Amino acid sequence: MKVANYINGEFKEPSTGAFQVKTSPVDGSKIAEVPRSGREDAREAIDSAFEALKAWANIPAIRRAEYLYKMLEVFRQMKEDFMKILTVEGGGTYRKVWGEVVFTERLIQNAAELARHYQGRVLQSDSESTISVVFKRSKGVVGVITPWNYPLSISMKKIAHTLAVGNTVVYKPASDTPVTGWLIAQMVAKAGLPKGVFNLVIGPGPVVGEEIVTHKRVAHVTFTGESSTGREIAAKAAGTLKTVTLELGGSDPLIILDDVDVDYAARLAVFASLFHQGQICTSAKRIIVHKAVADKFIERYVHYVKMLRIDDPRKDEKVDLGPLINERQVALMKEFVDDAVSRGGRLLIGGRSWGNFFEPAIFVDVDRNFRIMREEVFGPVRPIVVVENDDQAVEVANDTDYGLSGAVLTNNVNRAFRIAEAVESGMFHINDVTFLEESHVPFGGIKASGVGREGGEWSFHETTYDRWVTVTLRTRRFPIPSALK
Amino acid sequence: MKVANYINGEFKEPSTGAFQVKTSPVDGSKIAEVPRSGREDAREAIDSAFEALKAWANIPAIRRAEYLYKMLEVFRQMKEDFMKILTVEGGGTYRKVWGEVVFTERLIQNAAELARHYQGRVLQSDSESTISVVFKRSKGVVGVITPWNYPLSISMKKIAHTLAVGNTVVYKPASDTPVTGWLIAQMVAKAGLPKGVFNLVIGPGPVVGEEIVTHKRVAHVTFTGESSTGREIAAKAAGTLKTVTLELGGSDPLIILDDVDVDYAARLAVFASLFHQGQICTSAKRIIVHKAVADKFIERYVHYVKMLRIDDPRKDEKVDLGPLINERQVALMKEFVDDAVSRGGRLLIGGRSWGNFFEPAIFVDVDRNFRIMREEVFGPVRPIVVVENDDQAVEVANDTDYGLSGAVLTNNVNRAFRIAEAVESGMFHINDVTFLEESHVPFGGIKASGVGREGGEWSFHETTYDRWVTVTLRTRRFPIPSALK
Amino acid sequence: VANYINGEFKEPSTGAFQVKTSPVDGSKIAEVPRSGREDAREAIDSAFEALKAWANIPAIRRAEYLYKMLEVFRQMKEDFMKILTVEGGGTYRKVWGEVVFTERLIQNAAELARHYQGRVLQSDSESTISVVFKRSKGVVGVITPWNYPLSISMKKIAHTLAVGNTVVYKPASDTPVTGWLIAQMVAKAGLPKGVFNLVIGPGPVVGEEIVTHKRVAHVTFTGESSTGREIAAKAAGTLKTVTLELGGSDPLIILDDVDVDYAARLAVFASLFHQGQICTSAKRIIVHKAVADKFIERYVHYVKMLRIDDPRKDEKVDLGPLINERQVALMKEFVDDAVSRGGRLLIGGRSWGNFFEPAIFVDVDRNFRIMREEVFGPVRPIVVVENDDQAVEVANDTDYGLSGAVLTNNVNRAFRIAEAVESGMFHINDVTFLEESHVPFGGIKASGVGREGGEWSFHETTYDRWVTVTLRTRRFPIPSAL
Amino acid sequence: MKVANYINGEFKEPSTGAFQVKTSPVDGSKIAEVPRSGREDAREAIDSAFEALKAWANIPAIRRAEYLYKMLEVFRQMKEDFMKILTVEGGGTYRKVWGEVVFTERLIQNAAELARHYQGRVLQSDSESTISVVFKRSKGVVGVITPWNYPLSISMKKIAHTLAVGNTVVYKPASDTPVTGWLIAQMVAKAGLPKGVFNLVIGPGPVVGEEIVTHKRVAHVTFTGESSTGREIAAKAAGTLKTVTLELGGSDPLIILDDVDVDYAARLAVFASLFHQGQICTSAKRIIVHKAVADKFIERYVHYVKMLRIDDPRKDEKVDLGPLINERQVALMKEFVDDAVSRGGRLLIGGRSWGNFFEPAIFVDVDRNFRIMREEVFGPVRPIVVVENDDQAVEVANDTDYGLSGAVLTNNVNRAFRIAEAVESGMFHINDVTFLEESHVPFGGIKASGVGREGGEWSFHETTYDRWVTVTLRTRRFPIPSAL
Ligand SMILES: NC(=O)c1ccc[n+]([C@@H]2O[C@H](COP(=O)([O-])OP(=O)(O)OC[C@H]3O[C@@H](n4cnc5c(N)ncnc54)[C@H](OP(=O)(O)O)[C@@H]3O)[C@@H](O)[C@H]2O)c1
Ligand SMILES: NC(=O)c1ccc[n+]([C@@H]2O[C@H](COP(=O)([O-])OP(=O)(O)OC[C@H]3O[C@@H](n4cnc5c(N)ncnc54)[C@H](OP(=O)(O)O)[C@@H]3O)[C@@H](O)[C@H]2O)c1
Repeated sequence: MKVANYINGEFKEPSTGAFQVKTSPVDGSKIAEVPRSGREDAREAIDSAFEALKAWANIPAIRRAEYLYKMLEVFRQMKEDFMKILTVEGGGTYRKVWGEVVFTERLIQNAAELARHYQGRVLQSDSESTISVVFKRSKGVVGVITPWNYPLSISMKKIAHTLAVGNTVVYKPASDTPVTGWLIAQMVAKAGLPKGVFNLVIGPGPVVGEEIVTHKRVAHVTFTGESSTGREIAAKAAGTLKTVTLELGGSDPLIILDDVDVDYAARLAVFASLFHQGQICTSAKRIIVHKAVADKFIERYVHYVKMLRIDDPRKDEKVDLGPLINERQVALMKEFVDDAVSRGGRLLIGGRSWGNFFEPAIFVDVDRNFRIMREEVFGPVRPIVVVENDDQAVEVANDTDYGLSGAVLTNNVNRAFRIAEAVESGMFHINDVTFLEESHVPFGGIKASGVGREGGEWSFHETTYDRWVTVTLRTRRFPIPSALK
Repeated sequence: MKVANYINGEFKEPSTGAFQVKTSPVDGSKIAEVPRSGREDAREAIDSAFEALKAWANIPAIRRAEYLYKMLEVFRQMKEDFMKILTVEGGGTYRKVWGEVVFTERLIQNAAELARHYQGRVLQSDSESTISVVFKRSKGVVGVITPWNYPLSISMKKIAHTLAVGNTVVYKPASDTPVTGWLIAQMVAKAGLPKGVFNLVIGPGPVVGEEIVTHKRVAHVTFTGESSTGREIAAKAAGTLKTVTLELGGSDPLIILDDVDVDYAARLAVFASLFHQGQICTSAKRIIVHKAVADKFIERYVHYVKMLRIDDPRKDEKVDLGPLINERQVALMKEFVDDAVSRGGRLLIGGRSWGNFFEPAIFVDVDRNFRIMREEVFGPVRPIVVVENDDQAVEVANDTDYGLSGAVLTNNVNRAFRIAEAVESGMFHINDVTFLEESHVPFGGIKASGVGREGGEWSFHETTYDRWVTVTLRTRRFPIPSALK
Repeated sequence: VANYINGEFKEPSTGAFQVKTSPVDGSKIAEVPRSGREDAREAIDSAFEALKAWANIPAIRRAEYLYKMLEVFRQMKEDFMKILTVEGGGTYRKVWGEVVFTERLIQNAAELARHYQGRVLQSDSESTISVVFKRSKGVVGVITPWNYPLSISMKKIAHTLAVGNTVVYKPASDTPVTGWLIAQMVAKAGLPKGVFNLVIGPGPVVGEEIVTHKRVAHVTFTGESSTGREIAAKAAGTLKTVTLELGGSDPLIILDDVDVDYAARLAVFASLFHQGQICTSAKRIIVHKAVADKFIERYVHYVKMLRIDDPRKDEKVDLGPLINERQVALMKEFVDDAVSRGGRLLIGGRSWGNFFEPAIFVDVDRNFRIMREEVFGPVRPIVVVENDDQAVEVANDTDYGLSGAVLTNNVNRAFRIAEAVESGMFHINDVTFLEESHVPFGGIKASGVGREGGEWSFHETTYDRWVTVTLRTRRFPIPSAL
Repeated sequence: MKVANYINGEFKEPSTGAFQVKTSPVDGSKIAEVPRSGREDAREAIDSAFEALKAWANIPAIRRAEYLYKMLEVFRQMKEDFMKILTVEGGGTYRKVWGEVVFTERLIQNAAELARHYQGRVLQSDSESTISVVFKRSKGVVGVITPWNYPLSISMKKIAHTLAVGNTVVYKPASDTPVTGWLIAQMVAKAGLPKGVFNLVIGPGPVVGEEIVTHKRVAHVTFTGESSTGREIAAKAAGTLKTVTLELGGSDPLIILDDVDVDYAARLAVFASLFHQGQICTSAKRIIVHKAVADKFIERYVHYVKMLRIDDPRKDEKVDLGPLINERQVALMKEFVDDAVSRGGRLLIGGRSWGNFFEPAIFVDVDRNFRIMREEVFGPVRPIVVVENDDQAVEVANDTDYGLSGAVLTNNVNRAFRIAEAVESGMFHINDVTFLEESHVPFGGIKASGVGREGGEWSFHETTYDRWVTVTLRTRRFPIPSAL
């Protein structure tokens, strides 16, 4: 299957001539031949975006909204194609790629809905005869760099909202999910957006991504990926004084208190910690349980983990877990497991690997020095930690460099609110999963989980700037030269 | 006179023992002996602010207001001391420092007024039985790094607004204006803020400023200075994934169309372009004139420059201009004049310098390769360009790396608005000077002039983060394990 | 044509019918209900019962129904146009614009439903959480006029539904088939029973029941100011709130530094579109002495180009008839009054059937009826003034205060004049009846209270609810013996 | 001691020449001669206000803020004066009036704080080359009409906030608390406001108030009072199409679930339901408790009600309750106890009354047909209703014509929110008193409890209107005449 870049309105081959084969994580089957673009495909894309910017930003918002609704109609027609690819290229189960596609629809609609309603401000002026307002203005051409785990929805949240509010987009997907990127481009072009407004360039982050980050005609970069990558991207962005949105790692706590429906808490816990093989930035990566319910909770959780069906996600719709994205991740997960075992940890079930599939590894009796407590474990290896009181629940919760999401299960209004207040995270949920997400809410972290927020108006904040503009209606006397009446 | 750091409730001498001497830009006379602090002194300041943070952030906003209102009382009583020191250390005329002092009063008050009123949002949930809201949380320890040209007001806008909304502060004033910084510390202390909440550290930027910028326990740095400096700071800040506010340089365009009162235009142009010796970020640094009034305008502009009185800013109230801040700035103005003469620009007046003083130098017949058209000219050298039409005015206006402020002079509504939305600046003013500033408007630039906004709630946006928080009120079925209903 | 109650088209309990005839030629169009208080009471009761389920589904689900409704409207475009002309007397271009705008209104309501936000506050109390929600008011009365019965009905209806209220709708008696077509659309869109209700009856009966009923929480009204005062007074009884979009007598002010031809072309469209039957019509034209002669000359030149004919005949017809013969008689009274007081009729004034030519007057004074009253028809005065101050004085010399506009290229004159004119809406270098789907539409003085369009429609039909949570116990000041 | 009107910067006697004597609710001793004004007086004030409007509305907000900040200065100096009038004129205890006075300080500061920050909007335009903004404009002269139970704080929340955003004011206090209003005017005048910006007129509501409500040059009326009076005012206001704010009665429910600390619940309940003798719109007027703790709660509640100390509020700072505002109120309360006894209610305590003092009468075993369940009991009579579950609790809670505030005590987050969402009120409070109030939050009710919101920006919403303004920058073509 032949996949190209999308630049300035047309599908074209990389300037470098170089291609690469994308393989399925399921069985290593060849899916598509895809570009390995170089710095100049990037430059061509960026310049294409820059030229298209003036018209795009200056048409009325309602017109951009129409194009997005057009985008939404095409997408609805392309739903199966997207699912099919998210499953086979990305390793997602039916149910996983169903939710991603449903949410993506809601993401695109949301960007459209909001385009006409992003308001500036009329201000009171401290001077007489002065009108003092604030406009919203497009930043310009915006780079969009994304990960492989939820590559469709994460990309569209960035891309659609960026487009809505008058920016042009240069977009480079994760190299592990380039076909999904190509389907996006397909969708954009069947919607008929003007040449240059949206651009796809497939290639390596350190090369294509970096050129995007360091280019002078790029006003802003929005990025989702690892926290180390984020730090380098911020560093490089400083060169041209462009702004950034960094949606980085997470190691989110799921705290269970003792006044819960223990069974329910275990069902929820299993879902939050292990959906998409724990391949989720807002995954319940670290589980924190109250002593009084720990034993029953651990029995039930393991009971339910054991029931998880692992299989070729192409077989049927009821498969619970697919494989990890690549062989490298399986290796990292067996490291995480080994370190725990070696450190005197107790393995309750799983931890085997066959192919790119990894059987969920659940640990108890850990301390703060385990790799699975100090690093983001982006896969199906989870520590359970037992604590004696709420104050201890919060210390374990916050004992991380990360600060993305988090959650607490309880029926006590005070305990819920106190624990919410004390956990150091960008997002928090009382009595739900850690990876709750709506289209228009402010998604983002603190500490090492990143900087800024995305979703609806918050996405608009990121890709626009405030502009103070005034009009003075009465002439005034000026203080210099003091020799004037 | 002897000046000290203010750290953790207490005035103290540098860990390093080292003391520098601060002399007057007016005559070289010794003003005061000031610290030359080290990286050690910065860390002590930072940790103090960290330990004071929790208690300071968690009281109700109305307490924080009461302390700010308290600062306002104290500041009102010191006014003349701030005035004295701005003139004798910064070189500002009476009128200049009077204005800085009045605005600083409004700044302290604006931040106090708004503390209780910085709101979050209650959201419509896409999910049944879900409460979905967004809180405002303070960032934490905020580093405040300021320049020498308007050291009182630029500092206070940052310190007051940052404090109000629940952050703590480590402040490093410009090395050329350390006494102003110390006088601020006096104020804060006289107002009895809790120890550690506010901290002063007088020292070299590349060692004291850098420690602030790279420290772990600092969440945000708000910077005002050169753009080169900004790029540095933004890059080191990336190390700890902290956020920044960069208020960098400007080369703001003053466009004068042909339907104006030409004499008024001149009077405004002079004040805008040359006030405080043109050492103002939002100075009218590049004056752009319609050909139909160019001869008259230039005649008039030069006429009023001639009238500018340059003297000791301590002599009397009616002194138009004082010295530049040091020898280095004079040298720099000399290069600027050299280059422009070297390139065939017609020098109409000024150029004379003695000690730190400098008579304003006006040029015509320039082109876009002149250093005074490509760089920020942070002093009293000013180019005037004649253009033939509105397009041309705009093309020239946007021909710069900077995008801070800007202004157009006309009585025609279409011409004013079409020029306004065509010039690329963070701010813009119609029929007023380029450096309008009210205490609660979004102040800031685009392109190379920086990132973010400061003033009122915009200051608040910079030093807070949004936190999405939810409560789910009905239990749900989860997709895995699919076997289970 | 029938009512729509609790998900059913049904006959009026009174069994009475009345014939709708066409303003264009007097020919019968449809037999429509002539409902009474009982029919209003049933409708009200349906909406009240449907209320709790409809208010409490997520916004995204109400948005879905509206998008569904939007798709149905698109299918019915040519049906809505044909009625707006045959029933309402609108030209092709007039009804097309009404329909396009209605499309955008329906969409706007859907787009905004999910985005109507409350606030989170700083508490002056420690350990206290303090927030504000948005809640539906409940059952909402929607009472409308005949001049733009589609777009006016839908701005109210669509926006009111989106944000969780139920609706009892009552259209003007001169345009009920349009009201009925609306009921059609909602039914084909599949909204839950009771959520939307149509009752076609007389104002002082059906409308008054709606206004005075206990279970109605809010009434949104568009019509004459006298009715607005009736309605507001009767509404007081049950402490329900109202939105009153009332009459206009909008000034169009023309300064001396304008392109006079352009100014004239604009003037004709603003003052005369839909036979002047626009609340935001340029109803009083105000010109600066320095250009008054050429302006009047050009204005007249373009008015005599206007084509008044059967709006059914083709698409380039400029003007149709007035809605009925009372309106023609009243227009005669305005013209007759103006002539009697010594005013100069520049052009026009012929009538026939319900048709009525533009009548243009100059040399008038403030005592002319066409300067004191709303002239909801094609009779228009031009007033010459010597300077800006006088234009403003003349512009403000009215009980009304809906919209208004000034034509000029001088930024100061434009803005100072804007500050000074007393209206809810104002437009610089554009027509007086400027209208977008999401802007705060409404007036001051005698033109009403409140605002419709977008979030403002939501403001009208929601209330703010302050809710708190205290997380620490405290001591209390009584009994002091503790 | 003699009191005057305040019109156009001048303290003047009424046009009628007629005066009246304000006695104390506490012992009946004479307090002041106060005016009985007439329509001519209201008319003069309305005109003064009108004349004063243009200057006041046009100056920049910061200037209005400075005048307010100086009002704050004055009020701070007059604190003890306001306190002692709030007691001798209105019968508040030391603690009640202290709180009203602290809160009033806050309200005035809050008004000043916000004056410069009330923003309009910049809209996206569906047309090309169009600028589209929304301005905030002040309505004009504003009538302010207020009750007697919290005459300082309620008056001042309206007055200051209305003033802050550029309106002018014609203020008429309750005839039972006219001296408080006079002091307000004393304070305005000492702050040096432009003449006619603030006006005080003391007289009967049906004459002075009705004039304010019906006058063509009055733009808006913000009213606090009985719901019935609200209905009258709203009707009369329709004549000139002026807008109103109606802060009417309440009958708030306090719901106590069975998972609480019962003793604390009782302690809270006594404060919420009986503070200022129950003379609070947001008083906990109908108490609703779960069966599993009802016995224990009722005993405890009665225990602390019995401990209450009723006395001359002037004696000292520890008096829990003073008297009702007048003999009429005692009479009404007696009816309420009378009706409850005849309908089969069980009187657990209280009922003794001498002069204007009244001991809190507490009832159980009541039903929905009792007057004290169907009406606002603006005094110290309170029913306690036992329910079997959270459904019944909501059912009883919403069985009113009212819907001002309301509250629930419970440690269960699910029950707490479900209940709050279900109760029909303009304001709700989880685990605090029904009458929580801050300076800047939207205060107001639904149903019979009124229309609109007061407090900070919400006060500003009520006394301003939005103004859509556009600038079009490209000429365009028009559809008539089509021949072109
Ligand atoms: N906060 C959130 O919302 C969120 C959501 C999902 C996932 N995540 C995070 O995403 C991470 C896993 O994704 P990942 O393996 O794809 O992370 P990654 O290795 O950092 O890659 C992210 C993207 O950055 C590109 N990239 C790499 N180096 C670059 C450079 N020097 N300059 C510019 N771009 C560069 C990559 O392109 P290449 O393919 O060429 O490497 C990729 O498209 C996890 O840490 C997870 O927490 C965060
Ligand atoms: N956007 C605005 O609002 C605004 C307003 C006024 C001025 N400005 C700009 O400010 C500039 C003039 O002031 P300036 O010459 O003082 O600017 P600067 O040379 O860049 O230095 C300003 C501050 O940054 C500190 N600094 C220098 N190097 C640093 C480092 N590596 N790390 C941390 N801090 C460091 C300086 O310390 P030392 O003093 O010890 O070197 C000083 O406190 C001009 O560019 C002017 O346009 C901007």
